[PDB]
Amino acid sequence: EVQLVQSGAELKKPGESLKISCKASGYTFTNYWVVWVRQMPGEGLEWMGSIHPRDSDARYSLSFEGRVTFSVDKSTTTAYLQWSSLKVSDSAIYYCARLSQVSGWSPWVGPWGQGTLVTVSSASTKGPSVFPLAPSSKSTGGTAALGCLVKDYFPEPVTVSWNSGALTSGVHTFPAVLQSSGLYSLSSVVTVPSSSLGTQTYICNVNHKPSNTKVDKKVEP
Amino acid sequence: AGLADALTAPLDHKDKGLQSLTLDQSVRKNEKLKLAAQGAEKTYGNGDSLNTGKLKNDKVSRFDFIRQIITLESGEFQVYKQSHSALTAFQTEQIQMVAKRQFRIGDIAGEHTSFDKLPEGGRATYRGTAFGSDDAGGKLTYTIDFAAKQGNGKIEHLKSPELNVDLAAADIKPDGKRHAVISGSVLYNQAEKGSYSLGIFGGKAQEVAGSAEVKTVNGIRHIGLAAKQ
Amino acid sequence: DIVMTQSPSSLSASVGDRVTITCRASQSISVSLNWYQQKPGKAPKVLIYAASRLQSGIPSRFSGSGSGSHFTLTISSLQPEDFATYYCQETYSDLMYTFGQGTKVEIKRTVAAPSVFIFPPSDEQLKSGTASVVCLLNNFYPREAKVQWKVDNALQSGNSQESVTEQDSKDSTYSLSSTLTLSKADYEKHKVYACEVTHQGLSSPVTKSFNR
Ligand SMILES: [Cl-]
Repeated sequence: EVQLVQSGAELKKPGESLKISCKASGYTFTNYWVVWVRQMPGEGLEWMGSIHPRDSDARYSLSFEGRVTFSVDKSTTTAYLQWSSLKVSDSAIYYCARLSQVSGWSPWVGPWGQGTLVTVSSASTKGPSVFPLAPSSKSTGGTAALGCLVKDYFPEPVTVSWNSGALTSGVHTFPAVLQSSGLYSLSSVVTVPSSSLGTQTYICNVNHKPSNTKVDKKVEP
Repeated sequence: AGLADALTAPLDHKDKGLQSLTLDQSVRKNEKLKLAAQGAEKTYGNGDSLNTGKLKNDKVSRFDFIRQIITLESGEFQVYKQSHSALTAFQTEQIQMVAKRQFRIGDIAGEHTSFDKLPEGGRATYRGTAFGSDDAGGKLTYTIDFAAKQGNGKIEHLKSPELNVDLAAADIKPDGKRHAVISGSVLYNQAEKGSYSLGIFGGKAQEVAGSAEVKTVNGIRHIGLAAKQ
Repeated sequence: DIVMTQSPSSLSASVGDRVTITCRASQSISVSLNWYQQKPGKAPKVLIYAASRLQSGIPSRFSGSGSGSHFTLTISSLQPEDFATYYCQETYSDLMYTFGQGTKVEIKRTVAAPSVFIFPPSDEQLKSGTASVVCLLNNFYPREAKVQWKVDNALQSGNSQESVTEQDSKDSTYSLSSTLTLSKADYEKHKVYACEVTHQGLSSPVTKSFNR
């Protein structure tokens, strides 16, 4: 299959430089434009520009023309986006994607990389603590709620899965909230049949790449 | 690359064909064409033959050129070579001298397949190159159904996406010399954006070669076409 | 340089409704226009290209029309899974394929009361010196809900934070967590910890609480 796999989430101080990468595979690297798209959380897609791996023809939109540099490594079929001097306002998600086309028709963007979250701030990274949100003992033949509190981390993001991905139905992982301390916190919860509490194992899998923190918490009654 | 060889060595039947191309469109009767590459240089020569035998097949070979009548034009001279066909193109850099860029196909030559000796049935798939100004990376695919005496195809992966057009279904026909030729429309988003013309080459129709004129937002763009099998 | 603008920027419609999003260009772009769908936490996915060409794998309830400077995305029967924001994009120019600002599509459904749960602080967290009390409102509609915290009937203020999920792709509901944050010492000084929920789906307010 065609894949575009971007490097992990990043934390840098304002004024620092940063190179993020986009590994293309499953197709001929030099037959397709590589495209870069910025997206502020909760906002729209922004076309930053593109580069053609065949001869490294790079194009920049007026808003990014001097601040970023596109490059490519053909031997590793990897595209690169590089800032020389970051600003807080550069905090956002950045996508690479292939420019696809059926002959005889206007092109489109896709497949896409999974995106890279870039956080620009002087604050240092901190891994989360993970606490059980244990199911009530006075649970209703009805439904029961349980979850995990993922508390005090920086920067975003954290991922949460349950039972290594086997449990998706009824899962709610809330958007992180910035606490007054300046650290992030978030809960992930799931509602399950209360009859399964005694007999079914529930494990939240927490991952905070930026701090290399990975936790698997078994949540019990 | 053997570019210098092509400029200094005589024709040698042991070389991989197409062994020779007769320059005609590339240099009018009253003009001279000088080609330079890899330290060598040779002047042509309307009717003179270019030693394509020394060049690599299925690649664009490139020379510096000057066209004289007094210099009229200079730039890069491109040659794309197949076994039974070959074509030339001029990337103009200088005209009367001032800087000016233009792209143009020159000769399309080789062993024309007779329209009257085509295979009687079966389908053939041709795969090769589409090359335009500053871009020899295009992939051409073309299919001829010989029972139906029809062909169609597509251009892919040129950097300029509106050149990656559909080469619409077209009839095989005889030209004045009974050569098998195909002239059709170029389609983009189902609109006609120009035209293409292909000649069939080789005794067993092993190849197609020709060109396309494609209308773009920024003007007409000329493309060289060549594919095989 | 070519500017694309969508309308509306936000819309809400019932399942099975006909939904229409319009896209406009600052200049004629013929039919070189794409439509993308983007769901929460995922990259966008192309739905249509060349203004009306349905990508394979995409349901036929999606269709695109128009040309020149005016284009339309139509969803013939809005489905729950169609919650997303939708983008147009011109692919007319010499690369530089700019997007519309996006249109968020939400589902209108009947009011649904939340089911409520309260979670006391774990012993583990208490060890580290802080107490987080979590109250969950599960699968309700509309999004508007009111949570108030009481400790020994003392109304809390200024010490809780709320978070809401995006609309669910199956039942089109929302969920909300309210986290009351207290020092360990303050937490150990009180007995009755209560979460009181007010929501249109509830005829009268619902309270969940515990002792410790
Ligand atoms: Cl944009």
